[PDB]
Amino acid sequence: AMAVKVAINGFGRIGRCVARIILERNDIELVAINDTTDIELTKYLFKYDTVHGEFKGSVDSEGDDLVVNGKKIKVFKSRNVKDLDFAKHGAQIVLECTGAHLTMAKCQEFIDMGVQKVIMSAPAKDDTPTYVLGVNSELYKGESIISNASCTTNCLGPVCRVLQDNFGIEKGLMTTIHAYTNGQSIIDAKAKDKRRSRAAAQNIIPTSTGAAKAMKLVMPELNGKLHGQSMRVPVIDVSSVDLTAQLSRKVSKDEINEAFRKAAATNLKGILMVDDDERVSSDFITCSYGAIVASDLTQVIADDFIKVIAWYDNEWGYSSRLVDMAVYIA
Amino acid sequence: AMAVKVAINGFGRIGRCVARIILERNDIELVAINDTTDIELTKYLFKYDTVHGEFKGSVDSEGDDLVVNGKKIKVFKSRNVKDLDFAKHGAQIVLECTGAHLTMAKCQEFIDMGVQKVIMSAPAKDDTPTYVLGVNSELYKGESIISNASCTTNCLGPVCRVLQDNFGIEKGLMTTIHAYTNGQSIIDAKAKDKRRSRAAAQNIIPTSTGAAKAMKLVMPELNGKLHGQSMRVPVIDVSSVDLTAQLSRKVSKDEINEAFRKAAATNLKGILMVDDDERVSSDFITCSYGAIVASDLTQVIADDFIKVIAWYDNEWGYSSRLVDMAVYIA
Amino acid sequence: AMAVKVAINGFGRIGRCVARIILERNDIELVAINDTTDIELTKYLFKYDTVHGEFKGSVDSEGDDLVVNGKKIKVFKSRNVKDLDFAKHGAQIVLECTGAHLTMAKCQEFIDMGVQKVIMSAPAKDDTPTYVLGVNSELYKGESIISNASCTTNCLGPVCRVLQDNFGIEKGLMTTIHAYTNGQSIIDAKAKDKRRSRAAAQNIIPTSTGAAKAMKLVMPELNGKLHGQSMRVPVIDVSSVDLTAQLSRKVSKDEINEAFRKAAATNLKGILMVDDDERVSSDFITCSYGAIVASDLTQVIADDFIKVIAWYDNEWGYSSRLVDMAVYIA
Amino acid sequence: AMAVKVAINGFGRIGRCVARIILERNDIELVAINDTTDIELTKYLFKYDTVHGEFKGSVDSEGDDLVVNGKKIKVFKSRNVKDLDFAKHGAQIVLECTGAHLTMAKCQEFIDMGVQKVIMSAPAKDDTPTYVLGVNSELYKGESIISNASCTTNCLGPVCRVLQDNFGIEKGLMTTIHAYTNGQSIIDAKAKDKRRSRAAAQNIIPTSTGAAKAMKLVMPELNGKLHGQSMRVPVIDVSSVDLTAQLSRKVSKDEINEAFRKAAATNLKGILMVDDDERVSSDFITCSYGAIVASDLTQVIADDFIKVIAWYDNEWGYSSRLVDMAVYIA
Ligand SMILES: NC(=O)c1ccc[n+]([C@@H]2O[C@H](COP(=O)([O-])OP(=O)(O)OC[C@H]3O[C@@H](n4cnc5c(N)ncnc54)[C@H](OP(=O)(O)O)[C@@H]3O)[C@@H](O)[C@H]2O)c1
Ligand SMILES: NC(=O)c1ccc[n+]([C@@H]2O[C@H](COP(=O)([O-])OP(=O)(O)OC[C@H]3O[C@@H](n4cnc5c(N)ncnc54)[C@H](OP(=O)(O)O)[C@@H]3O)[C@@H](O)[C@H]2O)c1
Ligand SMILES: NC(=O)c1ccc[n+]([C@@H]2O[C@H](COP(=O)([O-])OP(=O)(O)OC[C@H]3O[C@@H](n4cnc5c(N)ncnc54)[C@H](OP(=O)(O)O)[C@@H]3O)[C@@H](O)[C@H]2O)c1
Ligand SMILES: NC(=O)c1ccc[n+]([C@@H]2O[C@H](COP(=O)([O-])OP(=O)(O)OC[C@H]3O[C@@H](n4cnc5c(N)ncnc54)[C@H](OP(=O)(O)O)[C@@H]3O)[C@@H](O)[C@H]2O)c1
Ligand code: NA
Ligand code: NA
Ligand code: NA
Ligand code: NA
Ligand code: NA
Ligand code: NA
Ligand code: NA
Ligand code: NA
Repeated sequence: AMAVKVAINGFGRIGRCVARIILERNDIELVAINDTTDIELTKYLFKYDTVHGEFKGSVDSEGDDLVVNGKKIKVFKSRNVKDLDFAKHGAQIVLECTGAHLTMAKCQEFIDMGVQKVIMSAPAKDDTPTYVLGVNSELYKGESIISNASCTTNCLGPVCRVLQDNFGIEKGLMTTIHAYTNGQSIIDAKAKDKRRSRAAAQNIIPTSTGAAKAMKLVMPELNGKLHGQSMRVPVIDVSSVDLTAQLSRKVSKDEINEAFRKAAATNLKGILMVDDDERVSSDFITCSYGAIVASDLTQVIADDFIKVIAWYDNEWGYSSRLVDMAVYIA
Repeated sequence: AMAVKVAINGFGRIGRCVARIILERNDIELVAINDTTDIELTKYLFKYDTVHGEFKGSVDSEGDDLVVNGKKIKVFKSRNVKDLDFAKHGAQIVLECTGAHLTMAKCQEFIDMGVQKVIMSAPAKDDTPTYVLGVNSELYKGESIISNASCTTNCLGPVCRVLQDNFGIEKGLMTTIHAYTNGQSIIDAKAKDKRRSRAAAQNIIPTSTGAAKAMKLVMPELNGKLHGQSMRVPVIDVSSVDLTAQLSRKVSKDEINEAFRKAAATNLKGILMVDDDERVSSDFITCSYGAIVASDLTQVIADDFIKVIAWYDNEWGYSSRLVDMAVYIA
Repeated sequence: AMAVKVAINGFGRIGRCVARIILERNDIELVAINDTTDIELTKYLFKYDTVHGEFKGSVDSEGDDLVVNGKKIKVFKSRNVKDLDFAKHGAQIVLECTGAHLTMAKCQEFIDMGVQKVIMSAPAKDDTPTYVLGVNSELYKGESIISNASCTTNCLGPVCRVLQDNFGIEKGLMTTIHAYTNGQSIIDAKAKDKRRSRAAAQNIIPTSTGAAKAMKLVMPELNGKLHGQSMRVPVIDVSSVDLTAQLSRKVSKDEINEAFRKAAATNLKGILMVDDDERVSSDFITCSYGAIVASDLTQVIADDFIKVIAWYDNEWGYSSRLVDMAVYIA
Repeated sequence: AMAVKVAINGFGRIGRCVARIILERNDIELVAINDTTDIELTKYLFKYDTVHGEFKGSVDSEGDDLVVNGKKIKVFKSRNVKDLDFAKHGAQIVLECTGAHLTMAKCQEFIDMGVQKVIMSAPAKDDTPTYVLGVNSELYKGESIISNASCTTNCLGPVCRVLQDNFGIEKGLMTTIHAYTNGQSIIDAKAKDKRRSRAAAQNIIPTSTGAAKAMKLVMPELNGKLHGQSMRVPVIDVSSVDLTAQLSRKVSKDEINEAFRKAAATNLKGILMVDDDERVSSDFITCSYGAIVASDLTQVIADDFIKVIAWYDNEWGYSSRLVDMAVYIA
């Protein structure tokens, strides 16, 4: 296969993580980006990163192109999909990382201008088909617009895949302890709701997520069986899924941990891993696994009532899945 | 009743919170403290607090006495209970806030020197009787040495009391998102185990707690039915209990929230309250309630599988219970 | 005097601090506010504050009015000064706390609609007269539009007043270690320049300030003699001025500290104080002094080369000066 | 030259940074360490680092040896220099990183047991000769016990070298904005003085440093001409020197920046660099330069009164100098 050619719409945390990941691999090539910023600021943000460290390599411009380690990348700056002829620079797949385009209606214009496939970097706001690697990726039907779901779906999903396949999930509730993100306020200031208005680096902030209820999209046998919620805490990156569930049969802790290690070695290779070293959140910064189960934190009480704790780099793991998904569907 | 006279052994976060709470009430009087610090540093730490703000009032010394708003308080500085004649300064109850004395054997010397009652500010390391206000305080038998359990027991306990009395708990697992505390490291440095060695203000740190399994001490019907664990996050104070449980019957969200509001108004007055305002952690700094249930975060799936989220000021709520317990047993 | 009636345009950190300060005093009355938020969010942000704690008292609405402890306050929600008939609700002075209106041209519409006086909550972007209490407030000429300068001017200004009056300033450079503020990013994301794009709670961020060069506006004898700069650090509130200067004559540390204590007791009463207790930043949260000189940090080398360190609550001290200035010019 | 063989006494932040730096170079070899920890915790802390990331490579034990990428390193665990036969494992130089041994008297026992040279990882508490690379390293006389001074000396020193050589320093005062370190408290708790007792991740904390006054040890022409102080802020690593000085003649900003760039390219190659990219603190995590002058922050007022801002990774820059110094004196 020729390396699939892709464009990135939206050069934020996910956009720039995706770009770095594409530049480390030989089976995918970045030809264009779009962000509503001047080129001096694009270069600076790409080169220097508080979380993932300095990009090793030259980051130059000339004058509508990023030049990264000598390779030219076209840079657009328009809010309007009309002005983004990504296909004209060779793009086969657009990675949609703006947060602005989460319906087929708003992504169809890319296809109409000659892009073959669009992948949303977030849950769809309509009935756009949703795919998650290792969970329902085997069912892909060649659709030209898909959702890759959320960072949380790409941790919780693989965990559920293993539990459902080995044991059976009767019901479950999930909390995520989640790193703060953009569109949380630095100081108490107006936002879309009360709790999101409060200072993110000095509070525990309850925040809603549809990630659990929406598992029906990628595992329909879990329709009506899972819900959950989030607690935003003062870390800049890395999060955990805390899944509490009732399984269809009696299990032990060891049996659960062994099922995860067996998937880590086979069907979820590269996607789920198991931590036997007692790491903390910062150890998973720039980790490409979507789920890291902390084996020592696995609990079972009264035969069938379990807790599983899985880390995810909400930036780097999800970005790693977006890039895997572009390579998979090409 | 004459105001019960008490001494505080250990003038740390709990010791100093307890002292401030005693100085705001007329039914308890502080006569002595002990801490292995010089008197200049005792005054400074008591007067200024990063979390709970400046003490309003005069904080002076003369020269073995704190003088707080004109009232003289004896200050000892010895690690050894032998040198602490608290009873000689009128103390009826010792609040044991050192972390050093969590067995009847190590507290008996206080009784032997004329103290009437000792209350441990932590779970006992032996079979010392444990009491929690609103949970099993009605069963107190006049024992002269007791444990008031942990900050977590004084949030989770009252929550369980309500769930058990209205609905029946079949089984449950708990996560606490907990503020960092003393004897967590500022930077990666050796501690009693791996995870406790890691920088507390820049990581999510899984940490063990016996608080759930130990609920059998205060609610024996929950023997073998609860376990749980902790995630230390970068907040200086205030924590949450996240309880996931299977109840003995079908319930709704509204029914659970109404049971909490009914206890808040009756048997758990002053102990449990319900938040209907969508507060965040910093809103509960210096809150005297041991449990604040966030009503909007209450979840039920598949009839009987529930999640309840309750805040607690791990410093001020527990300290408020220690002071209530001293007044109650006097 | 009747209590001067004021309106607040812009209900952010400064707007809400100003409002709380007005509600604690009997010589000024708040009749109206404006902020582009729904009334539910206005109430929540006013009631709960991560930094300054819960407002003690009832915060209700009915339905275009905040009702605070029973007193009705009109709430507008328009970006356009055209729609803000503050004078119709009795306002004599508008406190301009939006950041949007820092020229006489943009504030004249308030006067044209019957407001007597406007005070900008920031340095003017034109030649609008600037006044700072204790510095050049004695020179006020009855102007109907003024600037109260910046939080930094209201710390550095009073410090310079004392140094200039006792000793003579030949030249000086200033660094401020400054709390993060709104319009700093939570995560690395595009902003008006490179450094402002970087995560505020995980970096030391050099940031420009005109506060030193602009001292000529309030002390013309310092024209061309001072410049300085800022380092934003991860604290939510409270900052320091670090002034390094060459004085016109030889001085000692004691002589400098005594000059500050003498101004604290006389001409800068309520404005500058001296800390002899070795406090840290969080001790000055909700402090109404514009400058708190840390006496133990005062340095002199080689006769005439000095350093002075002064704290300021960048929110509460400046807000306290805005309210003092409204009362002073009424 | 054979690669000089060294041992590390004290495996904390400096000890472990030094070890990682030694394992990346071919001109120095690590044969032994000492730390009062069990071997499981030594491995974990070496392998995982909140600040500098995961060690790339195998970290094993057998059973009194770290095995790092296949190479055996002896591990002692004794507080007493008596039990540390580093020379028996081939060590020529001991890097003294405990903080416990800062006099010739306390380091002489190493020489007496066959070590050729000891380097203190901190300023000496006696008249032990002090050397700093690029500053007075050319004057080394073969002394077998030296101090490498402090992290701050290894930033401020090189900056002064350039200013003194090009312009002449008449006098100067310095502030450092410094990352928190071990032996600062996580929560308000007793420490050696008042300010060090206060919570390090939620305050700006004034802290004393002898680094400026002590410049006379490495540049005697600066005897009595410099003093300074520190402000600890909530960052886990990386600090800045803010030097304010009066030079012997008139200079411009450009002239100062050009003098630094010229030293960066010649006599201070590898030691001082100049930032022309507007980086923030986290960009210098794991930076080996002892001084990074931020060229855009250089200020001059009234001919001869200057400010210079220089970053340093207080861990990695100093550690890089310790390793350079061991190679230089071998
Ligand atoms: N943990 C995570 O961060 C994470 C993980 C997985 C999924 N996601 C999802 O990924 C998406 C991006 O999140 P993020 O964290 O990368 O946010 P971000 O850092 O704010 O990135 C979004 C970027 O898109 C730009 N943008 C917005 N609308 C645009 C438009 N119409 N045309 C062009 N550029 C536009 C933004 O500029 P402006 O700021 O000026 O609007 C910004 O640079 C969202 O859908 C988010 O939910 C986030
Ligand atoms: N969230 C909370 O903080 C919280 C809540 C509920 C329960 N607790 C429990 O309350 C107790 C105290 O916790 P804390 O957070 O207040 O800790 P802390 O701030 O470290 O306070 C403990 C204090 O006791 C002193 N001390 C220790 N051993 C002593 C002895 N033998 N004699 C005299 N003084 C002694 C310590 O001095 P040294 O530092 O020199 O040893 C320190 O000042 C522990 O049992 C803890 O588990 C904590
Ligand atoms: N340390 C400090 O915070 C400090 C100290 C002294 C001086 N100041 C100055 O005080 C002013 C406010 O600062 P702040 O920290 O309070 O910022 P803030 O919290 O962002 O407050 C500004 C508020 O004004 C609103 N607003 C903006 N433009 C408006 C308009 N045209 N009409 C109505 N409302 C409008 C904003 O809504 P939107 O967010 O939607 O625009 C926001 O609620 C600035 O001039 C600032 O430089 C700040
Ligand atoms: N920014 C920086 O961190 C920095 C920069 C330059 C210079 N330094 C200097 O470098 C030295 C170490 O600082 P650090 O930050 O690495 O501190 P650290 O992380 O606390 O490391 C010190 C280590 O030495 C151990 N230790 C102490 N006394 C010992 C003894 N007698 N024998 C054996 N091991 C002993 C400690 O164990 P215990 O904790 O049990 O005592 C700890 O592991 C100090 O002199 C410091 O001032 C620090
Ligand atoms: Na590539
Ligand atoms: Na927020
Ligand atoms: Na009392
Ligand atoms: Na820790
Ligand atoms: Na009033
Ligand atoms: Na910023
Ligand atoms: Na080596
Ligand atoms: Na400290």
